[PDB]
Amino acid sequence: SVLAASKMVGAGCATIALAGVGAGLGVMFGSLINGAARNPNIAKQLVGYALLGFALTESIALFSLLVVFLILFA
Amino acid sequence: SVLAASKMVGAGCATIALAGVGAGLGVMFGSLINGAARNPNIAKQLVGYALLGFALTESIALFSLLVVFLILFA
Amino acid sequence: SVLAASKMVGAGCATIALAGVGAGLGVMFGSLINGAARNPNIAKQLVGYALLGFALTESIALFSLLVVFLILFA
Amino acid sequence: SVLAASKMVGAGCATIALAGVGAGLGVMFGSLINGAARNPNIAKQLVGYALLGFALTESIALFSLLVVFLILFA
Amino acid sequence: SVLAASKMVGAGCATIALAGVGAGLGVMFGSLINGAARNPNIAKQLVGYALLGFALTESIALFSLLVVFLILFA
Amino acid sequence: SVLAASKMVGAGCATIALAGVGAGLGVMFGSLINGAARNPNIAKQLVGYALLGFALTESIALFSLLVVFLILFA
Amino acid sequence: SVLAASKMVGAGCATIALAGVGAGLGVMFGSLINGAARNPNIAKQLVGYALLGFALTESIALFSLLVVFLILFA
Amino acid sequence: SVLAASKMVGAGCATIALAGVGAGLGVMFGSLINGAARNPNIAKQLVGYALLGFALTESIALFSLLVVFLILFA
Amino acid sequence: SVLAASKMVGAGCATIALAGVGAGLGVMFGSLINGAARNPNIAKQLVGYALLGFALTESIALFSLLVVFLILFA
Amino acid sequence: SVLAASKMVGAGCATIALAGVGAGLGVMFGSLINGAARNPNIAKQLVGYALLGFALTESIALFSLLVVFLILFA
Amino acid sequence: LAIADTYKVRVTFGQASLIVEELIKHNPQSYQILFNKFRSAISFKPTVATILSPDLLEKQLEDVTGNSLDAYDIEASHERSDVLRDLTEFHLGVTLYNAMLENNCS
Amino acid sequence: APSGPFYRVAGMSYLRYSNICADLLRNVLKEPFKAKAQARQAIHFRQAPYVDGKAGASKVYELENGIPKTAN
Repeated sequence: SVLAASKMVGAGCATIALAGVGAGLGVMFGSLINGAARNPNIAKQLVGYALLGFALTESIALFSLLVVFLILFA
Repeated sequence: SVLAASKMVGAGCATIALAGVGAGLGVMFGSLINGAARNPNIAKQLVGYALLGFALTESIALFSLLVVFLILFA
Repeated sequence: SVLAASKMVGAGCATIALAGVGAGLGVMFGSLINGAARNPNIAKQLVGYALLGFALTESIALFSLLVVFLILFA
Repeated sequence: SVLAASKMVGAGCATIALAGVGAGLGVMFGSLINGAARNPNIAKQLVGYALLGFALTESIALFSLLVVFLILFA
Repeated sequence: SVLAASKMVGAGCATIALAGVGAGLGVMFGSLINGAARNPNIAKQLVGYALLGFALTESIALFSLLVVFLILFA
Repeated sequence: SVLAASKMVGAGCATIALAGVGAGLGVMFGSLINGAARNPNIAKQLVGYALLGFALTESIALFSLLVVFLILFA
Repeated sequence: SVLAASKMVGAGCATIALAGVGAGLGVMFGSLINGAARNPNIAKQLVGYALLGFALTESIALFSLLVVFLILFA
Repeated sequence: SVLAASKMVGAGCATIALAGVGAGLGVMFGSLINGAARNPNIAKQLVGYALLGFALTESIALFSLLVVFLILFA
Repeated sequence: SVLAASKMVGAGCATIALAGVGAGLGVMFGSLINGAARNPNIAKQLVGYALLGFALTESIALFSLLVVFLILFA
Repeated sequence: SVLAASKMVGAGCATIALAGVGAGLGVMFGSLINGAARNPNIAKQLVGYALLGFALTESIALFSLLVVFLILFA
Repeated sequence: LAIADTYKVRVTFGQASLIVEELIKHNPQSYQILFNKFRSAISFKPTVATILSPDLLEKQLEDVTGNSLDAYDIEASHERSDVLRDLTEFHLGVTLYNAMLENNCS
Repeated sequence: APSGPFYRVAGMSYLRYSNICADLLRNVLKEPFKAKAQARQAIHFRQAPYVDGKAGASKVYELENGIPKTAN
């Protein structure tokens, strides 16, 4: 059964792309700590930019994760 | 059924390009938080630069998902 | 057992996603020590953004082991 | 038909070249927001160098897509 | 036993997860040095952040060695 | 013909060299934006220095496209 | 013996963790040089913090080589 | 021709070393656009060190292209 | 002849850990030139920090080359 | 056959450690330019720091190429 | 130390800078300047103007529930103790130049 | 010995550095304006160390073109 053997190794290397999203999403949450250390008077505004950005890069963490479920179940 | 095997391995490696856009989106969304912490009165223009950059960085993320569908379902 | 053998080489390919999400954690918990040294009046509120970001970048890490629960045991 | 299988695994490994331009485009759009927050009076001029920077990083993203379509369909 | 040989070839490539964990951990300890170099008085508090983030960045290493002990010994 | 089948895998894994050169571009084209936000009196002279960089970094993008065209038909 | 042939191709990819461990290790002694140039008085306390982070970043490098030995010699 | 099939897949796989030298001269040329904009006093002198930096970072390129122009033809 | 052939491909896939140890060592040697530009009167003490940090960054590279010689020659 | 075929594959994966040496040389020689733009009177004294690091980073661009001849010619 | 013949031609900032520098030959924790401030042509209220030394005593008085200086993001080339050294000497040179202009027309 | 900027590591204060950059900027104005800025360039005073309460040496300053650029 080499086709089912091809889907476990394929979707497994497909979800390597969560590493670059996890590296990017930590830079943005790192700039949230560093940016709110400059002026905390916009710190509750800046978390509105971090959680806006968290949604838009974990978009891509589900874009790749779509393909992992597009491989394993289709 | 070895052509139908490599279409789900060649689609796995194809979406590791999404690691790069997830790294680039988090730098830019971190660059707006550090950017809007400098002078937050130009911040509603800088989100106009962020979601211009989120638009074009995700475009090559959809060049790669186009190629992911072209190996999977074409 | 060639189906179940591929379920372990695919599970090792999925575990590389936990590399880059540790890089985003070292970047973010690096930015806590830079930020809390800049403005140590915010030294614990910046933990409130670090553990908020650590819990939302381990949103990606718990997604990565969700695949490792999906190719190992399914 | 091991050749027709061979082009899928080649072309998916060909479009991992979109990872670096996807991380290159995020830094280039990130230094725009870091450039427009420092000097906002020339902010709409800096997009004039950023869009020259966008078209010349996706110059390579088409050069990878030169090879992706040269494997899949040629 | 292709399966028993697959408990090695997967568990080796599962342990590239300690690459990005170590590359992050040198950043966050690297920001302890700069964070202590800026403010040398509160350097005994910032090591209570650089060890706090170490136990939270080994959280992912205790999720990768969770996996290499679910392949080699499970 | 496993040669012409390995011809597709070798040329596809060759052009991952286009990832890193495109990542170097956005750092070079980001500091083009950043260098001209910090000295706009030489804002078009740095574009000469940037395209002097762009004239030499795509040498890698034409040292690597030769070896792709040395696998494909040579 | 493919059982032993997978032990040597598995343990080879097991030590790519040492790429990222050495990457953070240069970054940590990169900020030790930089941070001692900021505060030359506290520069030997930073040596106490450099080897502090060196032992704890190598702790996962000595977690990696045991897994290289848990493939080959286990 | 399993010997002839492998001497192109290793030939292409070696060229990914030229990716990192592409992000090398990209950050090296980006450090002159930052360097000469900091002071255009030595804007002519600094190109001497970037072009000294250019040829000696290519020293890696023709050493990576040493074996690429070796295993293809020896 | 699989045990003599896999120990070559496992050896080349083992010495990729000389990438990140070169990326880290290039940061630390670049941070030495930066650290002399901050404080030139301390300069040959930080060279004592670089070469000590070079020999401790090379604690990775001889641990990874240990793996390269052990599977070529256990 | 497979032995003399795997020596063409293991030699290709062996020299991709040069990607970090070419990226390490890029952040170092660029840091020469950033260090000499700031403290330009010791600009001749800093290339006596850069080439010392260039020869001591090259070691790894030799030590990987000593593995690439122990794969081909051993 | 005795400075005299200051008001002979005119008082400049470069002249007040060299008077400031010799107050930095001594390395105190503070400076006190005593001068007559020219409010009007009638009242000359004597002023005490004081300047603290940067990382010796100026940073220490700012440590009020943390620090009051950490709100500012230092855009210097070197770190905060070197920008405060340049800033205190620039504070000493203008407080002294204003002192011998207020006192010259008082 | 010292740590700081390029003027601070050479034994030059900030006031001596920043007056030099004000010295050299005054010279490159128009002579309608350079002669006006020539007035604030002159330094004339005398300092005297007083060791005992009674006596000491004295050091007269007569520079008309700005601060001493030389090492003092």
